[PDB]
Amino acid sequence: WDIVKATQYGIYERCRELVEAGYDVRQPDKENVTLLHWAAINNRIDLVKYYISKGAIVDQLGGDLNSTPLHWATRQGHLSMVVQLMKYGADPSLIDGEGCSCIHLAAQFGHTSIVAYLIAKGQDVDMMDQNGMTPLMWAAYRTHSVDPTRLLLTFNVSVNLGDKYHKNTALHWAVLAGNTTVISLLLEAGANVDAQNIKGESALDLAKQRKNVWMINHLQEARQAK
Amino acid sequence: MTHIDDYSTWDIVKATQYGIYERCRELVEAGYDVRQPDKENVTLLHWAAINNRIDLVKYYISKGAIVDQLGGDLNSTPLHWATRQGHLSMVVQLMKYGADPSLIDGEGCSCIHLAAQFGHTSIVAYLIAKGQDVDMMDQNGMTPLMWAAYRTHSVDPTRLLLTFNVSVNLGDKYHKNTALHWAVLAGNTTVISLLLEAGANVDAQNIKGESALDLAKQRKNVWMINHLQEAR
Amino acid sequence: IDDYSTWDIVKATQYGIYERCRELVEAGYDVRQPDKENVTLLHWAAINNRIDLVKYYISKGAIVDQLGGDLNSTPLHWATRQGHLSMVVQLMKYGADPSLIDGEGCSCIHLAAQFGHTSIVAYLIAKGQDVDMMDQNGMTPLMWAAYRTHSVDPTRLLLTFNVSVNLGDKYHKNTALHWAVLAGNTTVISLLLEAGANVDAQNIKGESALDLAKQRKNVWMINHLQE
Amino acid sequence: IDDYSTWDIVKATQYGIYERCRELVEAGYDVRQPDKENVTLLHWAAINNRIDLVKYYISKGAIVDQLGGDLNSTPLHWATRQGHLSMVVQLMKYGADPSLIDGEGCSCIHLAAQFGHTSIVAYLIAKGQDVDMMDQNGMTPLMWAAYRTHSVDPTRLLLTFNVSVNLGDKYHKNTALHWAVLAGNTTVISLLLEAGANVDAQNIKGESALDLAKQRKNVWMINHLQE
Amino acid sequence: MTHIDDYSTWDIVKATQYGIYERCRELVEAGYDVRQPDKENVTLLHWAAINNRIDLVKYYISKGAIVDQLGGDLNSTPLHWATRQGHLSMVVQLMKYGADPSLIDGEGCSCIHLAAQFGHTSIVAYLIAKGQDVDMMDQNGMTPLMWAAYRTHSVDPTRLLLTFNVSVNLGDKYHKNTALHWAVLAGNTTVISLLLEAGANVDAQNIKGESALDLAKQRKNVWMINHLQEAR
Amino acid sequence: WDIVKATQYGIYERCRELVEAGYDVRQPDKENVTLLHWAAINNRIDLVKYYISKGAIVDQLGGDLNSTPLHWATRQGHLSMVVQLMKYGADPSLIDGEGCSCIHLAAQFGHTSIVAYLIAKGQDVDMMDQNGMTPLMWAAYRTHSVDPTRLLLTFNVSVNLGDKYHKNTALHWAVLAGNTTVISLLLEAGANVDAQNIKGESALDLAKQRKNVWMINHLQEARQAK
Repeated sequence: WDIVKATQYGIYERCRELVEAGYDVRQPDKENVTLLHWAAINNRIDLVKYYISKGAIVDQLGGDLNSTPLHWATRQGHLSMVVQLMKYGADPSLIDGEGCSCIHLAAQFGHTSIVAYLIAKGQDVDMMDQNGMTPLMWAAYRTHSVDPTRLLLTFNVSVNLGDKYHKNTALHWAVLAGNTTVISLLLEAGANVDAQNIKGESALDLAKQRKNVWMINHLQEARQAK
Repeated sequence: MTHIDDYSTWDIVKATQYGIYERCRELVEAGYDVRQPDKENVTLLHWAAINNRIDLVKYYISKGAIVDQLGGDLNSTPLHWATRQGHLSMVVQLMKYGADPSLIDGEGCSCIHLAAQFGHTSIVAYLIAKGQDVDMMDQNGMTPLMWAAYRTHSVDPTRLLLTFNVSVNLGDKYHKNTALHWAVLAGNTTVISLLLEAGANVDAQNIKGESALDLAKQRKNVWMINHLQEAR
Repeated sequence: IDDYSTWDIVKATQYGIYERCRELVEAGYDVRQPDKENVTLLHWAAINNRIDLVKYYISKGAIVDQLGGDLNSTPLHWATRQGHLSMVVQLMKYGADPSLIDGEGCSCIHLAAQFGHTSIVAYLIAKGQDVDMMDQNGMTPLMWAAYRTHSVDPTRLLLTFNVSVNLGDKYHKNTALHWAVLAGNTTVISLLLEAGANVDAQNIKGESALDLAKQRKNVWMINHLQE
Repeated sequence: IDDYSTWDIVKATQYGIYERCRELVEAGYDVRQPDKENVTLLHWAAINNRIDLVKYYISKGAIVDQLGGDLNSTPLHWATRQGHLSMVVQLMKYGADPSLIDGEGCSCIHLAAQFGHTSIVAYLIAKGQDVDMMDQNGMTPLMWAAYRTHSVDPTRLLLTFNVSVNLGDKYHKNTALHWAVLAGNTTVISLLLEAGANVDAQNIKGESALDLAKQRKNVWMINHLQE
Repeated sequence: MTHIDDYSTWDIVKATQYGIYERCRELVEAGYDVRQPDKENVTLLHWAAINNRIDLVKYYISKGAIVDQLGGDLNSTPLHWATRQGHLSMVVQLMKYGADPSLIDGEGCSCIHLAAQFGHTSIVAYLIAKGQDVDMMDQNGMTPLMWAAYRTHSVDPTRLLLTFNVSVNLGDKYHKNTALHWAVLAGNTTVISLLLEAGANVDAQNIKGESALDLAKQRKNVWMINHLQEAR
Repeated sequence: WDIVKATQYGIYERCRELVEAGYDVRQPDKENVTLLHWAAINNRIDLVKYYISKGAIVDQLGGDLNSTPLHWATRQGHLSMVVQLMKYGADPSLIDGEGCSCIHLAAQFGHTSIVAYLIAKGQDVDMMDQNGMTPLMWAAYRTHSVDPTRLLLTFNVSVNLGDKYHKNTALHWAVLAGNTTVISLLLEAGANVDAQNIKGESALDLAKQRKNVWMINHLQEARQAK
């Protein structure tokens, strides 16, 4: 196959053949994606080492959303690839076309093991992406599961931060997404039920709007406990 | 939060296992010593950890619980239990309180070895990120790679371990069996494939002069015999 | 959460899903019918602070002081234990008798005292309850708090209601001061001493309070009780 | 901290340094003497929950209901505002009259109501205070809570004490429901409605409650009041 | 916590400046709009920030306060005020809430420039650590180094700035005066010494063809004249 | 002077002269201290760059307490030197002879600006040193000032952790040191007044032992608020 397909499919020998034949590892395709992006998103550990040894730019931006290879690996959820790229100096704090850094991508796609690894390596657990969203907010809005929310709360995130543009706290986002699993976790961690967003709505107002009695009762009870 | 059972009759151990915070706090308030282990010598902290009760773990510790208290049949710490069970958040929490993942359980294993043998890949990565030696040899002379090779018939955690800077050809302190030998002995074809690709020396001999190949032949496993043969 | 509109009456009651509870009772569920554990809907409503369900269930014939649970307690006993003041007030406003006794010989004031529910202790006493009222254990509200609450209140409150400090229970015949010591409650010790507690008073076992402090070897105690 | 053994009587009182306070009063400081702000030591002791100093100062001649501060209030008014139940109980146990009025026409129950102090509201009512008692503003405990407390209580509690929901103050002649709306208190609105509040009742200005909801354009309100 | 004054008569602004949490919460509870600015168009958030009232800042934000609301005579944000005053903890807190340090105040300056001109070295370092460009030119055409050279007659923050990868010979967008020129114009001998040691081009001319030396001579400052002369 | 003194006194030209003359920059002195340690502790920025360019080992352990040059700079409180060494790859998490990493050294000596820089660069705010102490505990025990305690609390540290060996929380340590300034900050941040250390003493027990009425009242009041 062509080098791109060989990379995507992980045919090591074939890639090494074309490269030695003269192919430039920095040569992007039509959509401006580099071989390292394809290797990263497909978890081709050996190919990543090889291409980088051949001069591949580790954090080269590419794709319709100007993302780095590590951004792609994080989205796909390849823990081993995240480790590998970071070993070669990939910077997880870099921002992609959607305004997200690796920690936000890990949180919105529920890749709990990657969230843990990134935090253990120094990533700011309260980091706001360019959309004004923190990892906790993304988890509350996108992951209807105990993790990664539980993990993030264990790392002691700021539970009551409101996103930069809508001032929606993680609790606001959980109510808006009908994420009941996360609501309980947030309330137990001290989420402020009366904090108001830019429209003057508290998470409780949102619960009532949604007409969810279980939510209304829990939020009211949390207030009484606060 | 919501009372869905009559806990006024539940004993401390049961309320801990089920995570009934309020009932545990009550019994401790009544005068129960959080350091008092049950018949099996298990502490409330062990029960809370293996059941992933994060809030209770913090409460018990504030009340006097010994963080790395050894207990149970296997003489292990609450962190060892949390690791075996695979509760990443509990591992994170206990380590925050100072629980030491390098401690040895009653079977000679530290946390990284337990995580490896029970295939808890995310915990293996977290522990390494926190400073644990990827090549740490336990008291059985086994490294995490060896444990994965002998007990995890799957791609991970072997692939993750190999991704870090692991020494593929180390032999265990006693038998001098490499990860490759253990894979053969376990009939773990999945890992054998990963090790060979990683450069495992097919001719490495243990103290019996046996190489990984010699063990494959002795087992008469055609699959293994040819794979290693082609590998070399 | 996962569609509470299909939850059984007991669960709907516990979580306060009013309309689901009304719907099921109207459809035929008797509000007096106990569950497997022998607990009535009123018990579950009271402990979960479901004021609305409490009014509704009682209006349906629910027995207010119906005894239930392993400890044979009334819904009020349950509300008192959890520290729900508004519920204690509501139940009582419906004929709930706080003087009743549970499977432990304790009344509401004793329960409110041993669980540190100060606001309830104050309400019950203002409603009539005797500050020195003893349970079937000879224990007084002061003895309980001194023995179970490591904090200024309810103790300090009780002392305000001019309670007799040197009274002793029946069986063991211990003073609030003896219990405080056994519980290692130095906060209470201070309050009792300033209240004129008898540091030499002996229990029905010979122990003279300070004696227990000695047996406990607690430095703080031995010194303050001595002084 | 920085040697409280040298602090003046007012500061020692505020921080509860008992021995320093006793020392200074015995040395000649009159406990009735007000400070620059015209506040007495009893006021400072009450608001800072200094139960011990309260007993001591009163035993020294301190005037219990002495009016002080810009708002001309008594020590009990201060305790009530801060929500110190044990203090309210203690003061009253010394002749403190909760029915007195401060520089705003408010009594203790009105203060406890507007500041959301449920446990105190319950105590005062059980001690005699009239649930419908109106202040020099014609405001009732229900109107205040409905207007100042965005929570189930004290409102829900008051409703339990069978308070008249359709009563209106003097001046403005507003119902607890009108105030609740103006305050944007949807939690209270619900409680009042279920209590049988008059959604059509008009104020001394013509406003018919729902009217204000319309003027407020609040979607939630307009719908629930309508229904 | 301890009531040491009668706050029942204090207005929201005063209680904010003094950090009387309970009294502020009360007034807001009574119906005060936290977004309502005073006569000078200053918001309660500005007052809380410049007075280092961390707890109030969080409370006001939860109540609806606009984090980067511009206000005051100089049309600045609460973060700008906190930066000018030099409250590192408040800068940290506001940035956690999303306050943007790159925003411009009514005098064309961003936070890094304010920190530099008022000599708040710790804040300069924190902002750079958080991603602010050490060479960021404000709307007056001034970099942090230039501001330090023109306004801080001290070793820091110039030494710290020079420690990062700052471009010593950039000229301001309008006058083309380098940090060296500004130091001369300010008679800041302390900084002149630091710049020369750092490699500042003594012959760099501004748009008037004047070099740092030319300005020293025009000022007839013997000290400066000889120092720069010996430097070149 | 000799090269050591020239380094300590910052005589650049003189050091460069001796080095070019043949002196090995890795040559330690009697106490096993390297030229980089002397340059670091004396804030000699230029000399640090120079010695590293000549092969100096950045994190070389030295001195009676086996510390790195960055450890020395942190102790002395040189923010510029901390920045410089970290720029050259110095690892602040390394442990010195006393079991401390840079963040603990920064906290115990009250170097607030360095604590902030280290955290901004990824250091774990709850990091326990080998003595079982966190930065917050060291600040509570050693710094009788608002900072760095206030700063640490802003970064959302775990307020109730007990040290590994004595189980003393930051609040216990503050009481033991008679650090009233810090006590108020900790209580406001939710410090647990009843948490017990290994001897079964709560911070309140310690306050009573100390016979400090101001402390006793504040801790008791905090309990009532909790």
